[PDB]
Amino acid sequence: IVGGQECKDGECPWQALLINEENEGFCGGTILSEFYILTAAHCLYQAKRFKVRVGDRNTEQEEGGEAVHEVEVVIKHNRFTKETYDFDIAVLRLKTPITFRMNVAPACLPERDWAESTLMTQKTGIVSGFGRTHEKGEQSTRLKMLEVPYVDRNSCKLSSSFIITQNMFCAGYDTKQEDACQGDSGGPHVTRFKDTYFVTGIVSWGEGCARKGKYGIYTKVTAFLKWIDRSMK
Amino acid sequence: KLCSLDNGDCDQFCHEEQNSVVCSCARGYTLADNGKACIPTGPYPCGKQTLERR
Ligand SMILES: C[N+](C)(C)CCCN1C(=O)[C@@H]2[C@H](C1=O)[C@H](c1ncc(-c3ccc(Cl)s3)o1)N1CCC[C@@H]21
Ligand code: NA
Ligand code: NA
Repeated sequence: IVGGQECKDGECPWQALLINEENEGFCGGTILSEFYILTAAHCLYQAKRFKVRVGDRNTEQEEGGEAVHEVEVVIKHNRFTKETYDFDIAVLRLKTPITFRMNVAPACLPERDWAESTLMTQKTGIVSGFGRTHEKGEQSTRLKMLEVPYVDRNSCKLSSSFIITQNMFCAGYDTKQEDACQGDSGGPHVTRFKDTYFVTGIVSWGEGCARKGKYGIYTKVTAFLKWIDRSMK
Repeated sequence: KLCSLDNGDCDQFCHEEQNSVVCSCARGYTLADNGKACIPTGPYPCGKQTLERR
């Protein structure tokens, strides 16, 4: 996350971290239930093998609340395409269930029509992660969040060197230096409604991070709410 | 009455009927008796920050 702020204790409890062969984070995820994590399909190609950590806010400190879970099944969207990142969504079923606790809780899945009329029409959503703090920088050891404005689709398409499909949406800023970044992808984009946080996006891609005239590109979760439900059985 | 004005007074989901609104809630909540509020059924409902240290 470029700009934004450190998540306060208890404030980003749905954040998951995918950890590679090293316990290094390379992507985020969103806790959906005791057994299921939402992430980006493109994250599945970034490490040969990986596990999921929850309850972590500081990757250099042992708080005591952290837990690591192995993956039982990967459910990748069957239309995911590396060329365009269209259909950039996957669900992971864990081998053992998450115990909800301080800093460990699911984000809510909204009903589709209401999400479209009520969440996607909000001024802003929130993105979070442990990713780089500037395009050419290093990953944050502390979990960060950032309020990102919704960006209209027409502006989105004009700004982009690559196709923006209807399974994607833009969020962030034209010139203000705040954005998601490398190492945040797969993580949560949530939208607040009367103090409840609903899943609205998955961090998907960008042309660099926080570049002038470019936005962050997110998987449009509304397009996949039925797919998520089926995937979770 | 309409979902476009104060979300129909619903805490979470709102849908319009012919004359009225109907509220509903995400899994892990029960719609309150007043037909508007969403009451968590457990200590870690979806979408809530974990601020009350149990
Ligand atoms: C044209 N596309 C194929 C869709 C471009 C995809 C580029 N893409 C990757 O290849 C991924 C992802 C990304 O943006 C990721 C990345 N860089 C910047 C960002 C983001 C910036 C703002 C975001 Cl929202 S997501 O994500 N890259 C760092 C590690 C893997 C690689
Ligand atoms: Na830690
Ligand atoms: Na920008």
